[PDB]
Amino acid sequence: GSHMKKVIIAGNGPSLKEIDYSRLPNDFDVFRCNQFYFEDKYYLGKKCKAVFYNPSLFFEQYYTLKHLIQNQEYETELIMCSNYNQAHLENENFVKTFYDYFPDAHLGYDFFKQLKDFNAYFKFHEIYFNQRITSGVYMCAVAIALGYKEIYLSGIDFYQNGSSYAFDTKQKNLLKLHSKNTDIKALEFLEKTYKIKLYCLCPNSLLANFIGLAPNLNSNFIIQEKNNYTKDILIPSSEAYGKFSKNI
Amino acid sequence: GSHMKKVIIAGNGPSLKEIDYSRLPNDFDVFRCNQFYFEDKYYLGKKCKAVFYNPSLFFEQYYTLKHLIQNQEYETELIMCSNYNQAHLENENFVKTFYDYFPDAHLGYDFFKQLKDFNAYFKFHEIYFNQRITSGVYMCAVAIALGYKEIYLSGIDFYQNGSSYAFDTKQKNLLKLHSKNTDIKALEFLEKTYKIKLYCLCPNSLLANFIGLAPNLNSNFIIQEKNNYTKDILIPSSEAYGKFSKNI
Amino acid sequence: GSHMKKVIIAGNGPSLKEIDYSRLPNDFDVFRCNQFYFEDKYYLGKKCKAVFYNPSLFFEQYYTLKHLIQNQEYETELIMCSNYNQAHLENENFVKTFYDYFPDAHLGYDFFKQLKDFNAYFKFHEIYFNQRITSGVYMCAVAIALGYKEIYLSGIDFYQNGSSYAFDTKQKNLLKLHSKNTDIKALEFLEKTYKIKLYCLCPNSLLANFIGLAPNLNSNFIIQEKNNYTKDILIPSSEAYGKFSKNI
Amino acid sequence: GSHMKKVIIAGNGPSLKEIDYSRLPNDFDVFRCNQFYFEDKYYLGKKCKAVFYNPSLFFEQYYTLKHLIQNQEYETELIMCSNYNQAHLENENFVKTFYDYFPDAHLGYDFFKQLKDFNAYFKFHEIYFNQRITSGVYMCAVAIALGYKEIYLSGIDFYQNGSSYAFDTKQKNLLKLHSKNTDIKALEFLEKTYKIKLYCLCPNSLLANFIGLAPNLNSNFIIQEKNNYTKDILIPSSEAYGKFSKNI
Ligand SMILES: Nc1ccn([C@@H]2O[C@H](COP(=O)(O)O)[C@@H](O)[C@H]2O)c(=O)n1
Ligand SMILES: Nc1ccn([C@@H]2O[C@H](COP(=O)(O)O)[C@@H](O)[C@H]2O)c(=O)n1
Ligand SMILES: Nc1ccn([C@@H]2O[C@H](COP(=O)(O)O)[C@@H](O)[C@H]2O)c(=O)n1
Ligand SMILES: Nc1ccn([C@@H]2O[C@H](COP(=O)(O)O)[C@@H](O)[C@H]2O)c(=O)n1
Repeated sequence: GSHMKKVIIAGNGPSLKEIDYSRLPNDFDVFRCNQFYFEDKYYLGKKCKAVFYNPSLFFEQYYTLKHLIQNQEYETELIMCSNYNQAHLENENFVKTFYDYFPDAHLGYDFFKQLKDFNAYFKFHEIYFNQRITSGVYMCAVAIALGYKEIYLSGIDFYQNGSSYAFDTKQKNLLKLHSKNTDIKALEFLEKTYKIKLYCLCPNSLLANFIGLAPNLNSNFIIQEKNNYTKDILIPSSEAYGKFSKNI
Repeated sequence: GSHMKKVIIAGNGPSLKEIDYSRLPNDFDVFRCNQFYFEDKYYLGKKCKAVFYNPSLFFEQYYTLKHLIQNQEYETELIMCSNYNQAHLENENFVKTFYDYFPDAHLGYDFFKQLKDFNAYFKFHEIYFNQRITSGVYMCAVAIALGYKEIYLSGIDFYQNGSSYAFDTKQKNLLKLHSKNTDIKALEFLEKTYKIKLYCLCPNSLLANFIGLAPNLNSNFIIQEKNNYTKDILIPSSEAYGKFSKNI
Repeated sequence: GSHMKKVIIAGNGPSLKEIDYSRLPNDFDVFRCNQFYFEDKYYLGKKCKAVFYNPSLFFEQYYTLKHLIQNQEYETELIMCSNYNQAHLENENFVKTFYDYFPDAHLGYDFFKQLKDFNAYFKFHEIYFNQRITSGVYMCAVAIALGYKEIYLSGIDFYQNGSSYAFDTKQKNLLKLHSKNTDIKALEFLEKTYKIKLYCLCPNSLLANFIGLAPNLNSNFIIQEKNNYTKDILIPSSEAYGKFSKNI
Repeated sequence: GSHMKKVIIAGNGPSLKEIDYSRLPNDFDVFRCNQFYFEDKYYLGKKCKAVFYNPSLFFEQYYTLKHLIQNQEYETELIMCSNYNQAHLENENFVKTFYDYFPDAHLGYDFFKQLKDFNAYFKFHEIYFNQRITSGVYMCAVAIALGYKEIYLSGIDFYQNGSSYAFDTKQKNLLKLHSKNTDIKALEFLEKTYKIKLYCLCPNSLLANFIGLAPNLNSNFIIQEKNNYTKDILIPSSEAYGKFSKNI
């Protein structure tokens, strides 16, 4: 973790490409999720403090991350599975044996559950109203559970249709295998309940209509272009799948 | 919890409406259970320290409590499920995943089990003689496990038939989905075993024939009337039920 | 428990009636097992520090003990189930939910397992050679795990046939529902491994041929006769059995 | 364990018979595995700090070890099962009840899992690439988890075919019931990650081409010949198997 430190939570919405870099803090940790590596440029750098993946694609994402790391495209300290310990959302065996199949990773819920009131908030809305927070918000909850007090948001656009993501997701392998109000109310609850501060790094995003923009500390960050980079998720061998079958 | 503090345990018997308010302590926490919100007046106020619900109706009660809270009809700090960890009394999956479905609530048994001798007392009578204590007594056991030493009882009438409850329970949704000696001996065991004091707030009740009445400290409590209040339990969506199905 | 204190472990062999009372320590705790209450006299008094029962009859024994206690025939501080956590010896569900059905009792194995080497000794002989220690020895292992250093043995005769027990076991309800060397080697292992001392209180028993007799401290113990005492195990209601069915 | 102390990890490759005894440290603990007792001479002495056995043959190996100990052929302090907590590699029931069937033994994984990064390294290669480390490397990981900092390797030849083992394995009972690069990279990872030192005791082995030879401290070790020794694994009774059946 990194209590006291600043963290940038990045969703993969089109606003990820519209970061106002003059509002970027001088120092920060970076939380990325799902298909972040699909980005055509290092919008937030090669170093991540943590990467999050849904349980449904964790097996393949973990495999892909190791390739990303080995190829020196990205680095990360923590690897998180964004689970909730809910029968209708995750394979039960997957969760129970998680640390034995992915020893250097964590069950996101182990941190998420430390925020008892938000866990209740999420569970009540998901279970009774079919209202679920997105990965962007999940990461904010984990960031808070880890000790962060200043969270800078980017790439959270609430699926505006105009543009689905900050990159082309029409990838062969990936293809083979929520609302604005739900997320906003959740972030509000998080800010007011645990007394942390949320900042927005993208002035053109819808998020900017609800949370204040980060100050203009102005940093000299450099955005590096990517070349011959990995832009599709990798598929493990049939043998591998056979070994992980029990965890579906 | 609230060790040292005073607590009023309220059953929903007809004596709930016959509280001798001059015997009400100047300060206290309030424990309510099941259909308490059906009351036509705030006999013990809007603020509860804890509310208890049987496992069989917890799914719907939790849903209803959130509505009660959102509508500002009641407030509570703790939400308790009055379970016993008994196969013939509760769905096993319900208990095992309880904290993951209701994060801000507690399994009453986690406190009840701290009183090893009373747990034994209850288990022996329930299992071998089919003699079960009511919710009123269960709450007394939890109150003691939480540190309370002075317990004031109300709404405990041992089902006198003359009047079943302190309100009309002939509610549409509710309809859709023990003995005097058993409770009295249990309360006696509780008082003599953990050295706490039990007081009765209703002089016209049968309970008053067994436990002493609370002193006449005389307080200036105000009983507020209710209007357009929630007086029936709410039923969650079929979608919600589908998600909670495994916990029956 | 009672570390430093002296304990008398009583099997139910015929030597229970041939205790040399002049060798009885001035002060002691008493461990009894199974059908001890069948005795026609209080050979070791009415007060027991602990009573042990096999898992196969625990449901009925617990029921019977409560009757013995209520009727003031015996008193006990601890109630132990002599289990081993072995699939072929005990119902698995029985062990897993034990503390929820019998809150004031203990799983003997929770103490037995603290003696890692003896647990290994027992397991190896039971599993691979079908050589099992009797309840008398099991109790010695639990006594040691509890802190006792001086153990006095009685009623351990290794089933000499001449007389099976110190009382008539031809009881209606009971009827309805190992070797010398195995026990002796186990006691030797216990004495030499945990550095405790074993004494024999019955000079006419076979046990006296292997372990030294307790010194003649000479006490003024009084053996009280029993009258209209409980001399058969009690059978719980069909309703009770229905509730405990899952634990067979 | 034995932090600070030196340990000799012995595989059973043909190099076990080609130890350069002048490079043997003056004092050390010894880790042996599987069919080590098949050796025709005490190449590393009769005293072992620990012996390791795969879960598939643990039932029979444990039985055999007890015979080896009883017959005074070997002595050991620890008995380890080299497991990984992987469904496709071990019987799940075997692992869950392990400490109840073999109280004086340990699940190797309980120590192996303390090295989170190596556990991840092993799991990733095994699961996704079908690349598994041998027992020799597993023991190195356990040695490190136990506090050892200087590890001397012997009997690790990476199955050169020329000679499969340092002894004849064509044994009746045994018969009835990986790569160089995988092991070497794993040992490298271990050395560089936990900052320990690896030494090779066999100059003629392939291992000597990758890790440095131990210094010539020169000791006066004596290699004792064996006579009428146990050279085949023992088979437990059908009764025993019947009791351990659930753990396959
Ligand atoms: N148009 C978009 C697309 C992504 N996002 C967010 O970015 C995350 C993107 O990854 P996913 O769409 O794979 O979940 C979402 O969890 C959410 O927080 C957004 O807010 N608006
Ligand atoms: N007539 C009545 C009705 C309720 N009660 C008590 O009030 C509680 C009421 O809720 P229930 O009847 O829903 O359990 C009981 O658990 C018991 O303690 C009573 O003692 N006499
Ligand atoms: N003849 C007898 C009978 C009982 N005993 C012992 O007394 C205990 C008696 O209870 P059970 O026969 O019910 O097990 C045995 O576990 C054993 O220690 C004995 O050693 N010789
Ligand atoms: N030829 C051989 C044979 C054994 N070995 C090693 O010795 C161990 C031997 O026991 P197993 O072949 O039974 O596993 C292997 O786990 C491995 O570390 C080796 O490296 N080369």
